[PDB]
Amino acid sequence: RMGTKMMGGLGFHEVLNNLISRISMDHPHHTLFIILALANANRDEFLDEDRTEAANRIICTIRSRRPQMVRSVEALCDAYIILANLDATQWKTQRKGINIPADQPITKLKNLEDVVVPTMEIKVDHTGEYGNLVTIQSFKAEFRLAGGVNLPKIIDCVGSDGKERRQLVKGRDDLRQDAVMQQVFQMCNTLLQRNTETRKRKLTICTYKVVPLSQRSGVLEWCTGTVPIGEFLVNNEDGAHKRYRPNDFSAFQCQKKMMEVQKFEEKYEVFMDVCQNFQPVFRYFCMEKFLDPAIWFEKRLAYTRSVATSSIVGYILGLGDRHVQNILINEQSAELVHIDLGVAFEQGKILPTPETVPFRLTRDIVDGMGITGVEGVFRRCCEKTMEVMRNSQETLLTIVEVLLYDPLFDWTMNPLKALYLQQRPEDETELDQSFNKVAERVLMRLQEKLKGVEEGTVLSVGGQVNLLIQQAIDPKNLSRLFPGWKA
Amino acid sequence: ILARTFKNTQLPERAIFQIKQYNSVSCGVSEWQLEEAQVFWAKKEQSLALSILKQMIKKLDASCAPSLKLTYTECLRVCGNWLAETCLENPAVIMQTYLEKAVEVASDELRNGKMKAFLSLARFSDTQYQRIENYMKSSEFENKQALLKRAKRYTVKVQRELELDELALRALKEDRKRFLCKAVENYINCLLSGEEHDMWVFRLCSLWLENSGVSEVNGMMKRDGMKIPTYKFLPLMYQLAA
Amino acid sequence: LSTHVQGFFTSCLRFSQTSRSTTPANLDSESEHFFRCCLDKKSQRTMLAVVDYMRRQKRPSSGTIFNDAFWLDLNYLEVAKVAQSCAAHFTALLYAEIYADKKSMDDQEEETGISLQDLLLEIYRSIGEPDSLYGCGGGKMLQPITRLRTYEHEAMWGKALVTYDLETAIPSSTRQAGIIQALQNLGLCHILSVYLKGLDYELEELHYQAAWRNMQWDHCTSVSSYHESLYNALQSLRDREFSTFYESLKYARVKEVEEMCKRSLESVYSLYPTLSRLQAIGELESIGELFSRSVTHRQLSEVYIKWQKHSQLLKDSDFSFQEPIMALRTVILEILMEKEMDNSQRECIKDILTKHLVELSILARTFKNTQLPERAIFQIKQYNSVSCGVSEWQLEEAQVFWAKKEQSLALSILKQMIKKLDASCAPSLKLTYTECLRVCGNWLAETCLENPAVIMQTYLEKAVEVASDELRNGKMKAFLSLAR
Amino acid sequence: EETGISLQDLLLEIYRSIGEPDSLYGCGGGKMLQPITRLRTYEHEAMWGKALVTYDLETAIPSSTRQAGIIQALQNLGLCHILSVYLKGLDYELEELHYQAAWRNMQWDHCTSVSSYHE
Amino acid sequence: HFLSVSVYDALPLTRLEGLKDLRRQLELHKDQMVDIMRASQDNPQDGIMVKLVVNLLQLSKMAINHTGEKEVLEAVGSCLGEVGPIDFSTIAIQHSKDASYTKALKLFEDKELQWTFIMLTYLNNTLVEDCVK
Repeated sequence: RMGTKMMGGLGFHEVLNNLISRISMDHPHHTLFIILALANANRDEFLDEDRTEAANRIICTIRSRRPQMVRSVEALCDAYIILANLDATQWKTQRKGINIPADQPITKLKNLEDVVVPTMEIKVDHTGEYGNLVTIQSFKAEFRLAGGVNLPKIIDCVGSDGKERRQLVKGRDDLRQDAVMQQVFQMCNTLLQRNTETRKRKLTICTYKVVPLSQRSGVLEWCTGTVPIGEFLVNNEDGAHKRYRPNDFSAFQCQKKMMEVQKFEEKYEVFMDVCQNFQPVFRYFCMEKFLDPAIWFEKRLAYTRSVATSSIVGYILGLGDRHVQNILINEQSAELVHIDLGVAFEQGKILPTPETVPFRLTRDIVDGMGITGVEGVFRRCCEKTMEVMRNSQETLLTIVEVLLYDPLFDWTMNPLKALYLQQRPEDETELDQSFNKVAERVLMRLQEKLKGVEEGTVLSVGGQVNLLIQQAIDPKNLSRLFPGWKA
Repeated sequence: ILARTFKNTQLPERAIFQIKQYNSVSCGVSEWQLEEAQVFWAKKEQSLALSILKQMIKKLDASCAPSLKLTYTECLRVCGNWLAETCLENPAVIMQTYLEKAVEVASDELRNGKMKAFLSLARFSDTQYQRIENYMKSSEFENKQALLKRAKRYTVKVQRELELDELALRALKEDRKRFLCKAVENYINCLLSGEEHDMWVFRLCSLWLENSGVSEVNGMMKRDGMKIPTYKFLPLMYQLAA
Repeated sequence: LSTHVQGFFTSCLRFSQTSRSTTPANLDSESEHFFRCCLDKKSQRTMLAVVDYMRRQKRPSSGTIFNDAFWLDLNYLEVAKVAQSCAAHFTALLYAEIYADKKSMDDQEEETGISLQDLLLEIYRSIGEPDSLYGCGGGKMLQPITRLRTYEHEAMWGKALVTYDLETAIPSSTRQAGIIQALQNLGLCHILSVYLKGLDYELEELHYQAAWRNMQWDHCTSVSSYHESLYNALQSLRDREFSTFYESLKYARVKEVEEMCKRSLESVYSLYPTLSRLQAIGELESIGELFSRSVTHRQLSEVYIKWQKHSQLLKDSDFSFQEPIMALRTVILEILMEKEMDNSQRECIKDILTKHLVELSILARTFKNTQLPERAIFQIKQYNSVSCGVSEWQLEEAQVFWAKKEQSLALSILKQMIKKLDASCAPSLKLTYTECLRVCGNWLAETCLENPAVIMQTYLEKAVEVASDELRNGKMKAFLSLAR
Repeated sequence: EETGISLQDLLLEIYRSIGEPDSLYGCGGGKMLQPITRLRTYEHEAMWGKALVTYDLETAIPSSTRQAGIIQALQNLGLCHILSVYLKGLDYELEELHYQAAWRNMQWDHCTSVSSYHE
Repeated sequence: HFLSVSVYDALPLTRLEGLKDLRRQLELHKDQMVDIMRASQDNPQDGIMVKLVVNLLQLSKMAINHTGEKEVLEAVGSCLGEVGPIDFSTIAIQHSKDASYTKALKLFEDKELQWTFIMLTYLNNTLVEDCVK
């Protein structure tokens, strides 16, 4: 908002610059990671003017009092930009394997030694006092690569106390949304934590810090011991769906759906024929890692409650297009984390091949619940966590209205953004006032989603969670889904 | 029945004692297992009432090989009306399993039961048609502008695939006609030999002034109109003549 | 040694596997039908558990943990049923899940899979954990029996009372009388004593549940274990005997620990009834030091502050293990009402009781309960309302009345009390007037009993220019209410 | 009966003596402003759930006979078998209400419940 | 007095060490009626105990109840278990939450399981035989 009008009126910009000053005065670690997102938003080596002027003013006001560490973080972020730009496909596309080869021209991020401020790893909020407990002590460059979406880069940082943490640098990927709307998850976590009834159990949504660098670039956190189920369950060399059941196939499951998408009338028949011979094997994910039954039960109940809370969080905050690669399960805590978040809140019902299921719940997930399924714990946890925001309806809606009135918004359906993330499965198969109108429309949609339904009835927590879980397990609608959604 | 109408809970539950201590000694097929489900649905549990019906239909379907014939329709109508307001299952099952089987199976009590089943099926199909109309008015309208903006190489194949997707999704616009046809067929069959529900005679006209202008609904009521009485259509002349 | 030898022999026999499994299945099934089984004889369960983790590498390069059914070739359902009877832990649920998975995999080619739901329900009831209670209160309930009809009404107590005595024919004829006292102790004032006296015509401990919760030393004629010794101590703490009370306290404390520590091998929610009784018996011990000597306002305030600090961490706790300690605190604070003789200090303990009942009502209204937050009205209207104060406790009355679905008396008591509060203006009143205005301003904005243009200049306005962390919190609440 | 305060009490008494449909509509929801415990149960004729836990609050108040007669009428409406034990234990004007639960369930089988119209 | 001066040497042992000294010294005999009696002074540190319980966001800091239960079970088998259980029943804590099942908290076997061959069972048997002395 400060980047919108820095020269307007008489006192507006003045009070805005006076209010954005005390934050940089008291918590510089919270603001130096967000000022760079607009100070280096157009850095290309080898409207926006007002944003650049505001960035220059903020830098000039910060450097006047703050010590010489102001440009150290700028150089550190330029190092990440160089990491995200210099990467080439002729070097680390088929050279991943198992070794971790470093990169020569980077050379310890242009030979850095230590930073006075901590990195994106972790930070505990203060209550009025300054804190410099955790900082950067050293750094090592190994250039790990585990992924194939768009040449992902994985690096490691060793700050104070000597702890190795993995970071993810993305290239040609818009991570601005993954940084502005991801904080809504921790907001809802704090909302459910304030409630005393919702504190007997955890049902917490795990969050991860994300700092954006520029357009089509971003840096997110990678927790140690997190492997996505897309490469752990459905895979040719390592996956419980194939290495355990040799009778059935794994690859032709996608081909059968690609041969059906070409047609519509036989969609339900093809889905039934594919599901009658294929059962879920995701339930064997917990006992293969914890032999002790107590910890096994703890992990399975934590996973069930985590997915039950994430389903409702996704339903209330949109975030459609939940493929098998985005959902990330943790090994030491058994919690599902959304890492991609490619599309906006309300975009699945308007894109080609529209999404029907409002969240991610397949046969693998419904079998991971155990022996009772959804009726036992899933639906009860859902109806318990759905009423935590009905008592505070006038609070959770205030975040969307303030995150949608930003100038850098990219949630509307663009002719290129709605197809650049869907043309890859197609290639694998083939071997303005309108913005404000849509904003008000989706605001009314999210207002009618909770404590009500589009049918006009009340549909309280006793029936809303049942409707949500019935919109998930329905083969007639799953046959109308995208082929790349479920293998 | 008289106790559930006054929002009371303990008095309609008092009726269960005698019918479970003296009448339930023989374990009949289906003679009194309806008021139990009714008094359990009157509470805020909504689970035992929806489970007893699934428990009893399994043994009623095997006993088909009197009062059973007339109660088998209401036993399905109650569950169909109770799962349409709680959304415990997908609505595509009762259309061919529960609400459908209550028509081709079924004496003023039998006529009243058939009337109740027909009106329940008609109102369910009407709700489904209203949902389909709202979806076609909202999602299609929101997608039309997006497609017209995207329509402004490789993009020709994407446009052809979008045209194919449109010609494939018009299947719902073609199937809402069938969704309305069954509603009209149930409305024309319920009001005959039945009273106390004379407020559904113009709901059919609501789906007749613009929906039947291009559909085949004009030819179905002309063959079934010789049995329906016009003594209950008195609030209709004020708009039917217009 | 045998737990490892049973695997070392099976890995080498490759043939003899069926002969070794035929004996194991019979040994595991011989414990059924209420046979002779006790401790030191359930080593088969430990052997089967060890054969599921350390026997993964004993076979060839195949048969992962997902196919651990052929590790011993036994009956997993029978193993789970035997484990739930003796161990009753997560191991039983894991064995039941393995049995269900094996039965589902065998279909791709206590019988008929009907006992699986019963075993799962028994395992969940023996666990009693949060996930177990969630699974029991909805789901896996395919046997609507007359006995299990009340096992899901632990939250609500209104419909649970009419569905408990619904059947006069119960098992052993003790489950009805033994639960009548527990159902009448939740919500009642004085109708429990008549029922206990008329039920005289195993359950003697439940008879004192209503006496030890209200007028303990005054109901000494209610005699026609843990709770019995607690009631004896409550009778003996009348500042005339101390050694007998201190001895009965220790004898009761060393009583329940044995059966609650020997049988409970692993649980997370079974120790809550233990710590609740521990706190309830420690509270009276700590209060006895005050009864042994004179009463001082300073030490009374100190012990109330420490009790509030011990109770504030119980905010993430339900009424399953809080009602007993609350009742114990109420009775140990009410027993000193008869031996007061401290006229200059009576108002001190009166205000202590007032604040305690206020906190009780606050913690009771948050769990959607109705009769428990109304129990606080009895003491504050029979002992505290004898002076007819201006405004010190008339807030929780309106709160518990608004908690109901009447919304009539709660909106009238505030109008009745503000009329005298505006005249009593000519301390605590200054800080309570703002909240008394905010409560009515927020309660008339959701029911629309009057036009909203009045509170803007009369109720919400006067709560600003009138008004010490409590005063700051009250001003914050009033400002946020006006802002919203 | 001055200062216009007795007018509301007189109107409430007249409505209670009338008991007609209009009188019941006027009494329901609250007609006069009275926080007395006696008038707290005069508006709970429709619901019987919360009306049962509100009759045990006037134990120390006078007129215990009326409180017992109202508890008996509230326990005779909704109950299965807990009324016989209460009637047998309340023995320690109201003898007609004691047979209210006996004549409603197992009349000839509860002939030992003796320890007017309904008699 | 000497033992107290040696235990409180350059250490307050109020917030976490006061409980760690009683939770890590559970390797003594069944007649450990001294630690249970010294832990009764935790009532004066309720403000610190509440903060320590609120800061715990994982499955930890609750091993005190498991240690007390293990001590009670060990004293029930031996003699003079009345005073032992009376001293052990002084937890004065009722906020043991954020858990579903407590683990065995055994590390001797985890440290010895470093071997990958089949000789791990022999090492475990040797350790179990040497533990009985």
